Amino acid sequence: EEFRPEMLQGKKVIVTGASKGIGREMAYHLAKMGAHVVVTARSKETLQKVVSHCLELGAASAHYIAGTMEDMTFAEQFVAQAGKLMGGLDMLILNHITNTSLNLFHDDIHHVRKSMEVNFLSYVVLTVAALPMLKQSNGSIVVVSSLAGKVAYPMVAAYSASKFALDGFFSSIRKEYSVSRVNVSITLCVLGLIDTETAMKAVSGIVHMQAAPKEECALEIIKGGALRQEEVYYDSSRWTTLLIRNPCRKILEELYSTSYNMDRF
Amino acid sequence: EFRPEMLQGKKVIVTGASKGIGREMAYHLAKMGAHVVVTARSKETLQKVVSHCLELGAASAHYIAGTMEDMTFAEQFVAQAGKLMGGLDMLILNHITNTSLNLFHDDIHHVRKSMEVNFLSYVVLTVAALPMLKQSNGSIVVVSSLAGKVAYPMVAAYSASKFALDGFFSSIRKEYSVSRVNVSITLCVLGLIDTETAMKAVSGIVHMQAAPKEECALEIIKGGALRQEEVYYDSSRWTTLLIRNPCRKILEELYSTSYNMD
Ligand SMILES: NC(=O)c1ccc[n+]([C@@H]2O[C@H](COP(=O)([O-])OP(=O)(O)OC[C@H]3O[C@@H](n4cnc5c(N)ncnc54)[C@H](OP(=O)(O)O)[C@@H]3O)[C@@H](O)[C@H]2O)c1
Ligand SMILES: NC(=O)c1ccc[n+]([C@@H]2O[C@H](COP(=O)([O-])OP(=O)(O)OC[C@H]3O[C@@H](n4cnc5c(N)ncnc54)[C@H](OP(=O)(O)O)[C@@H]3O)[C@@H](O)[C@H]2O)c1
Ligand SMILES: CC(C)(O)c1cccn2c(C3(c4ccc(Cl)cc4)CC3)nnc12
Ligand SMILES: CC(C)(O)c1cccn2c(C3(c4ccc(Cl)cc4)CC3)nnc12
Repeated sequence: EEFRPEMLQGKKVIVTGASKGIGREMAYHLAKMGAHVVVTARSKETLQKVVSHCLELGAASAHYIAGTMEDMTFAEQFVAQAGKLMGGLDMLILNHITNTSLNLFHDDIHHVRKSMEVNFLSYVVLTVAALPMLKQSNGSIVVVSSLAGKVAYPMVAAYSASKFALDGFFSSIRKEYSVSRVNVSITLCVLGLIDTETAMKAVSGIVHMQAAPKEECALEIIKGGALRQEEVYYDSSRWTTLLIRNPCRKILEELYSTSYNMDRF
Repeated sequence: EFRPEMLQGKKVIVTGASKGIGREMAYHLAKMGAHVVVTARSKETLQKVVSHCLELGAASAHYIAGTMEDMTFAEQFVAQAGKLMGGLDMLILNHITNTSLNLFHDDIHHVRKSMEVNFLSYVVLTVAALPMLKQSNGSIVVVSSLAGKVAYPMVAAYSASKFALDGFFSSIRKEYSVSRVNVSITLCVLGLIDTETAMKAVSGIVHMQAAPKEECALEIIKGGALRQEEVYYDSSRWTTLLIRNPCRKILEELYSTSYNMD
């Protein structure tokens, strides 16, 4: 139950949206731990800089494959390519998101659809492609979410929708993996305000709250994934840690788990 | 306290109203003397509902058949329904893409179609209905599931869109509160209902007590009319007890102080 950096030594890990912010910080922590890494985002130049520094930090191997997660064909092929480079896969870290600003919802259906496609559907496409390799290694799926993916906030309607969707989908397949004895863990990471450049610019003059450090955030995600934890909670406030968990949800899920006859599947 | 006279002369849209809970809602609204415009894909099933809704005492009853896979249809339907009624007081979003209980393997088409029909069309229908609802200080009623609050196996794609329904509509409710838009949003969290499609879907997979569709449809309407944020409807006493998240509302209240909305 206690974490050690040696747990990630020689592990074959994918980090999406790893050119900046939390994703890059995760690549850096994995490198130091002596893991095999394959990073992705759209910018080739930004990913080149992460691979170079990953090798310097002591990564067992570091590679990149640039491309958009709007392209479900790219998302699918990226996983077959990344597992080929590493000789398999132990951990899939799903972190990328479509660029989003704090705004009231009026009529931007294109932004609602794009948020669902990039923040949620590509995650499903990446999971389908990664599952054969993860089944073989008894691996981990790590889903980076937000507090806006557990509670309601204004100015993020489309973003909150795609984040809530991740919880619904991945919590459902976790229950399916439990009964169909698929030894692949699913870690949902619920994150508060992080001091990344994009987030700090987004909240500027609108939201006034304490920002947690991105370096530590990235580590707590890796920690939970390695410990095969169902959910990881990371925020500045003490109060969030105290009230974010839903004890009644897990109790309800436990009572229903007895009633679902699936010995036909 | 709910009084059926609250729905008398009200201009109401019911999606997925050819059968199940949707049809039961149309029937309750008819008895209450409301103006109704029902939708689904089957013209014949809709015709039978419109006929019986006029018989029950609806102020008016109309139907517009079409698929909610088509965002152009979803947008135009609202405009057409509003023209038929001379406005809109209540938008009941109830339709879902046909879904069976199955383990997820690779059906991305079903994940995408569930998001499009079960969630995106609801957003498209809301955007089209908001000018009319702003004018009438109306209501949006979002029919969801326990599967939109807690996790269940065999319904991954369906759960995703119901969870998304919560995230989206709970977010715009907070936005409407600050931007003083007097349009209520009712999220209806339902258990197993004795509808034909649901009873066939759970057959031999999961047996538990099924709640009556007639009463279910009424509890949704009551919720919407009382402008309640959330409606909970299930058979089990243990579900009503554990389904609510008191800590979520507390957390939302504490964060509301950290932002400026002017
Ligand atoms: N920072 C916070 O305050 C905060 C709060 C709660 C939750 N989180 C969650 O944490 C995760 C990381 O956020 P972050 O703050 O680290 O973000 P960030 O610094 O803005 O980085 C976004 C990453 O995604 C990439 N990306 C953007 N558009 C993409 C697309 N179309 N396809 C593929 N990749 C794309 C970016 O690079 P390219 O543009 O080069 O592709 C970059 O690697 C997200 O899932 C976010 O929701 C963050
Ligand atoms: N019954 C339950 O056990 C249960 C449990 C939890 C939540 N709920 C929620 O309750 C609501 C109603 O469920 P129900 O059991 O009453 O369902 P139902 O009897 O299966 O009815 C579904 C309705 O939607 C229509 N529909 C289907 N596909 C459509 C499409 N592509 N475009 C437009 N309309 C479409 C159907 O008619 P056509 O085929 O003629 O188009 C029908 O009128 C749903 O939101 C469901 O999630 C039900
Ligand atoms: C990653 C992203 C989208 O750039 C981002 C930026 C800034 C804050 N973010 C948040 C929280 C939040 C805080 C306040 C409000 Cl009103 C809405 C949401 C939960 C902290 N989740 N994601 C983000
Ligand atoms: C509307 C639909 C899709 O036909 C439907 C049918 C039957 C039950 N439904 C449920 C619940 C449930 C119960 C058990 C499991 Cl394993 C999954 C989900 C919450 C009751 N939500 N929607 C439905």
